[PDB]
Amino acid sequence: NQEQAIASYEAAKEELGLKIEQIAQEAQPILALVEAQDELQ
Amino acid sequence: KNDDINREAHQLNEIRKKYTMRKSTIETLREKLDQLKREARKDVSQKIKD
Amino acid sequence: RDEVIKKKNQNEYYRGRTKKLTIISTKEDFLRSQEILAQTEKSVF
Amino acid sequence: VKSRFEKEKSNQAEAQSNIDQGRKKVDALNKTIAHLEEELTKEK
Amino acid sequence: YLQGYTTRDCPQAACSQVVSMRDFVRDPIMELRCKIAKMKESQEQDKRSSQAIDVL
Repeated sequence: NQEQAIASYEAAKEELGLKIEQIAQEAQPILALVEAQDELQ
Repeated sequence: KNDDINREAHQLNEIRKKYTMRKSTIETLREKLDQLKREARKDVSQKIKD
Repeated sequence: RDEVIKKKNQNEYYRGRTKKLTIISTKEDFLRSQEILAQTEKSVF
Repeated sequence: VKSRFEKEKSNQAEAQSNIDQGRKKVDALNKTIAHLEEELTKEK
Repeated sequence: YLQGYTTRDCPQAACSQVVSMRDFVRDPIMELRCKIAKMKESQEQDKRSSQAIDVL
């Protein structure tokens, strides 16, 4: 039973890690800061 | 007669070992898992206060 | 603020000490032995 | 989006903690099953 | 409480102040109080929930 649990843990964590890598790659942008700077100057 | 009584003895011995098997279930799953979960907490007030 | 977000995530180690966690086996193992106690003797052997 | 990624990484940490707990349980049960295999031979 | 009408009385008990949405502004103090209370409750609940699972 514990070996089955370990295998399930491994598969789930691999899937989660792939999704998290994708989301981290999706975490680029940071907005109104540039517009505020331009309007100020 | 001897063979019949021996077969009965073997059946009851297997029964007793099934009982011992359930006792082992008690010892590990009932207690060792209980101890592991109880100590795994480490009183989370530890990491929380960290 | 960034560490604020991180530490909020660490409070969500709520699942960290909550979801991961004792007696389910303990309650049932008693029933396993209690049922098997009536099942079972070395003196007879 | 970075906050969401950090939340996902926290989920990853929880999954890794579950993996480690499973590993500890697997090792302990391997030790106990080896012990009971040894005992069964001790106890035609 | 102010829905459906331009201005209505203060929802708190024993208060007759006629108020509207513009009359209400963000309260940093209440956010601070509720935030602190909820975080204390969350710490208590995480400890209680963990032991609440240890029971089963």
